[PDB]
Amino acid sequence: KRFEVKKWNAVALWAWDIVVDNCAICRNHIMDLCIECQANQASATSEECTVAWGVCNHAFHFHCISRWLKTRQVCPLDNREWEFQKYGH
Amino acid sequence: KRFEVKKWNAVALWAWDIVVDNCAICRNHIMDLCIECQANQASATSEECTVAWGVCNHAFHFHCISRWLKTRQVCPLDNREWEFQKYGH
Amino acid sequence: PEYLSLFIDDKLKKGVKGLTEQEVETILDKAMVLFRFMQEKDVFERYYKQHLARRLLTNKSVSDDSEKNMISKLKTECGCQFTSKLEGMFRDMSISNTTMDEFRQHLQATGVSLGGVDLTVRVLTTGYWPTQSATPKCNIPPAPRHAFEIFRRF
Amino acid sequence: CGCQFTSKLEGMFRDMSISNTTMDEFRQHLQATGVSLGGVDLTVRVLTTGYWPTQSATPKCNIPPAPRHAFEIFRRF
Ligand SMILES: [Zn+2]
Ligand SMILES: [Zn+2]
Ligand SMILES: [Zn+2]
Ligand SMILES: [Zn+2]
Ligand SMILES: [Zn+2]
Ligand SMILES: [Zn+2]
Repeated sequence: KRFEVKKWNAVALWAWDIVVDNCAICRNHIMDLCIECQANQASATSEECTVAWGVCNHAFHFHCISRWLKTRQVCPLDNREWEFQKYGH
Repeated sequence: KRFEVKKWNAVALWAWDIVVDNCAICRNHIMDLCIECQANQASATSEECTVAWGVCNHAFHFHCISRWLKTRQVCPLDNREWEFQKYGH
Repeated sequence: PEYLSLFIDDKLKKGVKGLTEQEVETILDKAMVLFRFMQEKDVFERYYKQHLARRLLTNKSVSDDSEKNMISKLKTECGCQFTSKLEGMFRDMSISNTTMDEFRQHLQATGVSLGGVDLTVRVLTTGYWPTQSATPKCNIPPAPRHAFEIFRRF
Repeated sequence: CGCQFTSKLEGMFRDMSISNTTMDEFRQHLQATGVSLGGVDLTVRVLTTGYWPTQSATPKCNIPPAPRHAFEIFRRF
């Protein structure tokens, strides 16, 4: 051949079993609102109902784990202190 | 063919990024005097202004790192204790 | 703040401007003093993190010693908050290089096909490094494709 | 002599250890490649400049093609 690849420097991103189809706290989805918001509008009045990403690569609705912080303080699928490293998908 | 090579016992020598063109302590060269000597003669009066080699395969002017030993004690391009394994190029 | 971040990235990518540490220390002190009388620190931190991603996901040997000085200056200027995210990103870089060592050990084990020649694969976490857009997709080299598939299997 | 020149000898032994480790590492990925018929039997030693003095002036001349390929593969690794 005329051109051949010797080295590769790909970067691999990983995500845990967040179950994009069932929120691990509310069991609706990784998007499309939550149990306490339901309808899309539901008198939104600004604020937000996006996805929250932790330091453990877990994703839930911001509302779900914001409320869950009052019940416990360690991400339910593990035993790690939950951070708020990202907001939205 | 009549003679074919089966085994080889080459020895490979390695050197770190000493930057032969730009001294890491005085941005001059790996030779050709230093910042505090400048001119070739500069009242040499014997002594020496050769290259100093450490145990970490780093090379600087002897004057540069001899003075630098008073500022710090770990080779700036790494965190290793600097030795004086060789003198001159 | 974006221009300040670009300036600090230009000063950090290479020590061409002043090989000795003295002038580097003085210019960094002047830069942080200038940043002290500045508002809108959120955009500054965001662009600093973007510059960190650009300089760590490219050719290394940037300084391999000034990162500690940068994090110390950040910890004494902003404090454990925005600088904590950069500490986490450095921990994630350590994770990636250890996983690269593990993949090299795996290639030494198998060592049978040409799928993984010098597969320098970096493993990062979603939270630290933002998505470029939506993870693009297209045809990739097949020997390295099977290498990536075996890395994924690991 | 005491802990003085013997320290240099210990450093030389450490360099020997480094050289053989870099040899087993080089080989591991040469077996993984196997491209050209130049790496049939290779024993490459990796040494540090400080421990072992340069012979005269680092001599250079054209290398036989099979050692050429072996050296190219080792340098790429
Ligand atoms: Zn939910
Ligand atoms: Zn909601
Ligand atoms: Zn978690
Ligand atoms: Zn110098
Ligand atoms: Zn001098
Ligand atoms: Zn050094």
